[PDB]
Amino acid sequence: KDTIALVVSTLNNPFFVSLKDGAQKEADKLGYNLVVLDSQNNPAKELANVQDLTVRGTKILLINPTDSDAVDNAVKMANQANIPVITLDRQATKGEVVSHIASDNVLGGKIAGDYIAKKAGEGAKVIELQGIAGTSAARERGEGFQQAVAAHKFNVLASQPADFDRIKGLNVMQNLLTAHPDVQAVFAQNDEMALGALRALQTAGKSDVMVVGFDGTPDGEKAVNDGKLAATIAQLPDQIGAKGVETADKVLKGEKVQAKYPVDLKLVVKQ
Ligand SMILES: O[C@@H]1[C@H](O)[C@H](O)CO[C@H]1O
Repeated sequence: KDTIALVVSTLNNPFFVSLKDGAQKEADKLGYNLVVLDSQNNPAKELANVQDLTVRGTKILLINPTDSDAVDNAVKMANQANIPVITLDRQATKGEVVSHIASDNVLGGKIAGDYIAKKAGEGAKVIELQGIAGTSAARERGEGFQQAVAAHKFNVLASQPADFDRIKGLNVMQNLLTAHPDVQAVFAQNDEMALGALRALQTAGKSDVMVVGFDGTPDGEKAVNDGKLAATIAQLPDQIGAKGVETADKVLKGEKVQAKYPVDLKLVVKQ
């Protein structure tokens, strides 16, 4: 059994657990051995993970960068060891990558901003909780969101990173609420931060604020159905992991693949 390795940015996020299960289920199906390594949002740890795999008989490296610019060293190391690299969910700015599989994050941010304008109205006062700064996902969602801003003349009271983390998303929202109690809507770049923000508005008695997340995880989807979360942009993590293993199979077979494989997004609301 050829071994395929999956280096995921973190496992302390439901989105990445689903991504891992999708890859795992497809690996079982195609008869591969899947090794899963966790970088814990640490580029130094990612590098150590990749260096350890290049001598384990790893045939293909599926990688979710902790940082789109910093991952280039790990990619170049996989290149040196003649191990083809496929990026999942986030890009590698440089380094030789056979294929990239991800959602259209620029579209995702605009759609998020457009839904806010539809509910909170044009010229609405918003706060944006951003993801991990150096990743392509956060960067692109912000750009897409900046398009809805200009178009809907939104007044952005504040925009700040909460690192795709639920607890950080809670503390950052907590701190911003004290300074900006007039907030009407919040765009949270993932469901974890969106759920943290919700808890902050809860602790503050500020139930009037409209929160839009991203991912459509089990928790994110439930909060929308319970009426707490206004909407989330559903991604298909399991299919990104599966498509990644599927593509790793073709490369090993000698079949050429596309340099990019998009995955569908879907606005999620109650009913
Ligand atoms: O797309 C992924 C998911 O949104 C995850 O929740 C955080 O990292 C992003 O890159």
